[PDB]
Amino acid sequence: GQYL
Amino acid sequence: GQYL
Amino acid sequence: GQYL
Amino acid sequence: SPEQAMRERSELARKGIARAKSVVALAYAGGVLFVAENPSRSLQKISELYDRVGFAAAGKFNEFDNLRRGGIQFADTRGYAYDRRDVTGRQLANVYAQTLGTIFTEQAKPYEVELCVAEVAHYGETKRPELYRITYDGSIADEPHFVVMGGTTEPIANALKESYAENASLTDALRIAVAALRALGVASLEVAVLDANRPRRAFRRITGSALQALL
Amino acid sequence: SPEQAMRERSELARKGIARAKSVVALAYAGGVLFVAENPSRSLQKISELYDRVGFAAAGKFNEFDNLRRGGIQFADTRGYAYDRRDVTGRQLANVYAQTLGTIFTEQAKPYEVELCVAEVAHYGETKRPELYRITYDGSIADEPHFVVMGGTTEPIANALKESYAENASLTDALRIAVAALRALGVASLEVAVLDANRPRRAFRRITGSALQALL
Amino acid sequence: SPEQAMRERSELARKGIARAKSVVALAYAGGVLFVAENPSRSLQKISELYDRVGFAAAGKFNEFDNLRRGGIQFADTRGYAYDRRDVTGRQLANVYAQTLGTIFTEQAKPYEVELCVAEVAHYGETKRPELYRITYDGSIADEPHFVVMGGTTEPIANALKESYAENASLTDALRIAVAALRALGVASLEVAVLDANRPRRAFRRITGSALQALL
Amino acid sequence: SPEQAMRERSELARKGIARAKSVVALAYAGGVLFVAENPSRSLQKISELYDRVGFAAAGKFNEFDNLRRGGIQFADTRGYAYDRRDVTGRQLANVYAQTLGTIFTEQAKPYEVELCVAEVAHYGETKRPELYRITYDGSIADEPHFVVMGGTTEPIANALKESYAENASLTDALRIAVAALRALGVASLEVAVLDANRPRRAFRRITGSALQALL
Amino acid sequence: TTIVALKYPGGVVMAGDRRSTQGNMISGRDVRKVYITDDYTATGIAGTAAVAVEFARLYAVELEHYEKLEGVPLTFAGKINRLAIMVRGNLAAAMQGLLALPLLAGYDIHASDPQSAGRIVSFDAAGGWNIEEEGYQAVGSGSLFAKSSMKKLYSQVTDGDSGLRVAVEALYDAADDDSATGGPDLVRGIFPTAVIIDADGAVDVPESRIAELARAIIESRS
Amino acid sequence: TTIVALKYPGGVVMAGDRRSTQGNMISGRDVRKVYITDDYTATGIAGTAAVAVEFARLYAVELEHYEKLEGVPLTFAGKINRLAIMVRGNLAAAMQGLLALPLLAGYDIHASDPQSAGRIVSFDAAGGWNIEEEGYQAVGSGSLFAKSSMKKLYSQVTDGDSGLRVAVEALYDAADDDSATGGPDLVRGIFPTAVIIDADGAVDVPESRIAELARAIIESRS
Amino acid sequence: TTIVALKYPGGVVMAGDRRSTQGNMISGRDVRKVYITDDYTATGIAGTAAVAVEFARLYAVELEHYEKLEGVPLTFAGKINRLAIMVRGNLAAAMQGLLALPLLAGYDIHASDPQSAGRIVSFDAAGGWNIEEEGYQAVGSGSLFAKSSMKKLYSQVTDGDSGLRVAVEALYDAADDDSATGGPDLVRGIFPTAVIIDADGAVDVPESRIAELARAIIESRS
Repeated sequence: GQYL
Repeated sequence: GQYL
Repeated sequence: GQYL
Repeated sequence: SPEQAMRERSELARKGIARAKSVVALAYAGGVLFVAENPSRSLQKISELYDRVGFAAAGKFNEFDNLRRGGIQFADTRGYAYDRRDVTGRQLANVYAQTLGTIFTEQAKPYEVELCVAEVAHYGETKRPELYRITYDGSIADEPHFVVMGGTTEPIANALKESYAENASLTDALRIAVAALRALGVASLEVAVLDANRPRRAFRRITGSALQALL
Repeated sequence: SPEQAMRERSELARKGIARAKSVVALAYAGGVLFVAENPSRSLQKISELYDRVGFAAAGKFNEFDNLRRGGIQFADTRGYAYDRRDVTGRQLANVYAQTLGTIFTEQAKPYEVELCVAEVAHYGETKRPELYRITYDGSIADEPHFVVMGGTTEPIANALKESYAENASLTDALRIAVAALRALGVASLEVAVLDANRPRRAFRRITGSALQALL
Repeated sequence: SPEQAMRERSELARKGIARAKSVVALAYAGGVLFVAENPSRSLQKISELYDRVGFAAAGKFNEFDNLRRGGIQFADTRGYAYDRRDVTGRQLANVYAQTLGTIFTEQAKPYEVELCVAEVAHYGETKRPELYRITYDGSIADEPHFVVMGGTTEPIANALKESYAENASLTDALRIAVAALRALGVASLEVAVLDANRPRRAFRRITGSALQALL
Repeated sequence: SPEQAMRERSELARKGIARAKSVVALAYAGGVLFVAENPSRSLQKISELYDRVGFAAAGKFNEFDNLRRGGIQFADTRGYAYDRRDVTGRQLANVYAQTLGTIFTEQAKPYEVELCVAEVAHYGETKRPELYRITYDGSIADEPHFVVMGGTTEPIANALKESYAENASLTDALRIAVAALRALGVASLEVAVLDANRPRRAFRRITGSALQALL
Repeated sequence: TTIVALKYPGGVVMAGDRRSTQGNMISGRDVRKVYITDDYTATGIAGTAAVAVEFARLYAVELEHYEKLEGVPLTFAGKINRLAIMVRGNLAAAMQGLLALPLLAGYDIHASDPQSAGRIVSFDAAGGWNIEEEGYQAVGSGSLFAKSSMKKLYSQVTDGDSGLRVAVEALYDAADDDSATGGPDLVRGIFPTAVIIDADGAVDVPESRIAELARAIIESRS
Repeated sequence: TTIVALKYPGGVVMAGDRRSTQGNMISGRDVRKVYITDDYTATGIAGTAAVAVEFARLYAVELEHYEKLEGVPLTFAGKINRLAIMVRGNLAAAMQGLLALPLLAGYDIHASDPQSAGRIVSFDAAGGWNIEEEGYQAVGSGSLFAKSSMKKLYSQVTDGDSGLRVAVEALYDAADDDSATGGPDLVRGIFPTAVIIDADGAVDVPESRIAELARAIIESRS
Repeated sequence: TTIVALKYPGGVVMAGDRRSTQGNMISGRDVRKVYITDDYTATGIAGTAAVAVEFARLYAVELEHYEKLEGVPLTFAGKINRLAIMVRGNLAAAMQGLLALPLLAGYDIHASDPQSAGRIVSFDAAGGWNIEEEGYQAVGSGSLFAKSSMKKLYSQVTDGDSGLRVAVEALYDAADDDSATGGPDLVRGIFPTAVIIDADGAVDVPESRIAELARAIIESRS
């Protein structure tokens, strides 16, 4: 998760 | 890629 | 190749 | 088959790169401008690497962040051994590419990252800003005007293609970059410059009230 | 089966060699001439190896580049242990072949590279230029006149077969080499010589305005 | 397939997180309040990490407990090398996430844990409490008001959404937190605070008769 | 099955041995004569091993060449420890066989090589030349008159069977050996002798104009 | 060698002489012994010239390295600690003769009162440090004469400029009573070097100002 | 031994004598102590002959090695640093008697003013270095006599040739007052060696020119 | 011990005495100190007998080993280098008393002029070497007397034989003035050993020739  |  |  | 597996890996990497925040870097009169779409206040995608060398990235934060650290590491030791003016954006751009290629070939998962290394001239000297883009496989490309990383790059790249102007001031280049990036709000914007006019450390963040006034 | 796998590996290597920029090396009056089709300004496919030994390559840049570095490494240490005039193009040509064969047998992917090691005589001595071609498997071939590497080698090799002339001057050999290479523009050309007339370091790049005047 | 396996792993982790006691952490006037549903008297899910940094967790006790220990370890050494006021909740929150991601990728079973790192300001200074939530994959989220971990988080999160009030006293925030947690009895409750008014060590448990009087 | 795999390995080795240049070694009045069909001027298939011990090989150059080096290595150290006259053709012939067998059993691909170790007597002593043939598996055979290695060995071995004469001079043995080898041109011939009349180092190449005059 | 440092209301000043000797022989007439290690700290080092320049360089590197990794400079306390650890590390070589002692001047941006945010810190060969609180410090062969001069002259310090003049004078007396410390060379035009740190950072005093102060002192004594 | 180096407008010159002794015994009448380490730097080394020739060789190798790897020579600053690190590395053996001190002359192509791009750099046994700015330097047993000669003769230096003559004379006085330094041997025809560096690189002065200058000096003193 | 070597037009000659002592006691009357290390080099070694014979043996092995691996002998420069590295390696033991010094004579086949392709090379205990150019060299306890003899006798050298006679005479004077060097023993018939190297390689001079030369010298002095 927490893609950026 | 970038074959040379 | 280069058999010898 | 191995070839099929390689194709699958490439597709996976492409997907990872695609689902990410977009970053742009472009040359302007005073140096280079990084403008990234970043909501968090602690996690950053733009960083100083050395005196005149900056760095932006897009993908998976822990990995691109890890490269950030590796790059910082190499420059300091090299400078100490020889000197500060010997570390160049070119050498750093090269190191990342080789490392990425070897790492991908021997590791399990490829780094879903896209890198941009930027360099400006030193104080009291004239030279054009250099932008390099390093992709996940190790490929490296020399960009004359601007780099766009992460997300859907086509619309932003085209909007920049129409709006770009060499020797644009800081405010104009900021307007162009935010506009092409929209293709937003004052909040959640990460903006920094490689100001060629600074004596030594060129990297400088532009945050808060000053940024609001500029925009 | 293992034999089938080996055949597949050979085919893959051949494909890798085929999709690449073409390089030529030929003997002329003043030594040896390297002419490569190279668009980038930073990435190079022709290099000094030792005082009178030059090197050209075609394939995957990171790998051929890596061999470049390994070759540079071996010569310096050897010279320090014994002497400069003891390192010869022959010994270097040999090292690459053995390394390549062992590496291919024990590694995962074969190096999609093709190498050419060149040597000229020392100052104030007479001897014919020597060209060796080392292929991806470890095979090494002794060439009397010219080597062509990477891409489609047949048309270039034939055009050179008709145009080649021993003891051609530098300008004539450059015209012949560019012409047979076309089978181009002033930009994106990497040209260097092993000038036999230099006192010690024979390798010398020919770039920019002088090259334009010559062509 | 690998993707399918990854999906299965995520589902397993989710199931592990779901079948667990619920913990809440919320900001109130004097700092941060941890209220967990805990029957045992020896096994604890809330802990001091450093002078002003607290820690709550939900999942598998041995693992979350193990992280607890690792976090304690890192802070002491860092403080000794530099200083106490240099260790921040942010650095610790970051370390756990990176470790968790790497560990999951290289290990066999993912840690069925959910973490919350809390920080308050030092003595005689004004600053808002910071709450971070770290999930099993390495994701980290910045929370302004409250974190809910483990079990069914929806009803508790909504009840808190209606009842939350900034600058609520200790008793009101305790009532709100126990009420939203019910969505209980004096026994089996683990309650602690990060009291911003303490001179150095801010963490302080609230147990027994005093707690009963408060409730 | 393992037995089937072993049979396949043997067949592969046989094929490798078959597609190669032919070498002959035969006894004559002054010692032993090596005559090989060799086009290259740099790559050699006949070599000095020690004062009175010579070596010829047929197969894959890098491997037979590698054995050449290993054999050179063992003799020098042994001589230094004990003495020059203690190293014999027999001990060397033995070492190669054991090494080959062990290597084949533990390695991936068998060495597609065929070896011939030759020895003559010292200065001022009488003793018959000894020829040993070591095959790829480790087998070793004691030959009284001549050894033929590589390619199609039957016609050459038979022609030698009719033409061989003990105590033939150097020119006659050269004619016999070239004739039976044909079953050629002055160029591409590698000829050397183990001249028993030399004081210490018996190995001696016969190249160029002198060879042409002889033939 | 001699390096003085003194606080003034609103800042700190740090000055050092220029001579470097080997025994009785004057070997360097223009060495710079006071470095700007960062935007709020300057460092003087007395002692073996090699060890000195190396200390200064490496410490500056380390301060800036942590700053780049963490996004915020260390507190003045952390800086003090790292310098102390370096000094403690050179102890074995200092017993062998390669001794180097640093004097660290800084301006704490986080201090409560800006008028007293100046900071002077002194070290011994064993890495222990001490935060000076009587307003001034010095290091080197002339340090005792310099301190005994500043004790009397220090009531005159009221701002940046008067503090600078007092620094230059203290150096003049150090050199006047010790031969290893060079005074202002009027013939070659070589004067002490000085760094001023206040709320706005650290700047080198340009040579002309030091030249005028030195000429004023020299004419006062004639 | 004695090796002098002096800047002249537009370049640098570096000369060295030829004698090598063991105690009172003259063992070498034609040693060459000044090497051309690269196209813009020459290096003289005084001290133990072995350590000297080794230093020169290895340093030349390293300069050229980095040049081949990176495609561009180091700056004059980097060169200074590497030489300094080598010198610092020999310190343990220098205390045991195997001391070797280098004097480095170079022509900075990147300097702003070409007329003052000349560079002279001196080292001690502990690796510290100093960029000379009074126009000349020397090393070896005769260095003091050579420097005291050049201090007086240096106003005569106006170009490459006058600078060369001043170099040869300084050597002549070194040898005149010290027995370990050889003067021009008129009998065997052995003269000091000299290297000139300017905008076009480094070239060895051919022997005839040094012979004529030496004969002019010798006749002047009679 | 004493080993002389001298060039003559077209070649080189190298001769050595036969005595080996322990203190005042004559322990060996027929030691051979000059070896033919290869077809174009001979090596004499003075000093500790063990270290000497070992040096000679191992060096010969190494020359020939590289020759077998590469298919071509080293150049005379490479040979000089390897010998020098061996000598430098024995330095620790040479300080402990096990000192061995080699003198290397060779005939360079690659030199331009055949008449001056002769080569003499001398080494010190620290591995440094020097290419002799005044035509002759010597090593050992009698080396000074031998050199002072050859300085006067050397104008007589015109070919291989006259050069040989001069060698034998130089040895005779070494022995005449030093007790550790043995002269020609007419009673037991033991004479110095000699090696001649020219365009055709290295050959040992057969004993009879040395016997006649020695008897001629001895009768000349009576």
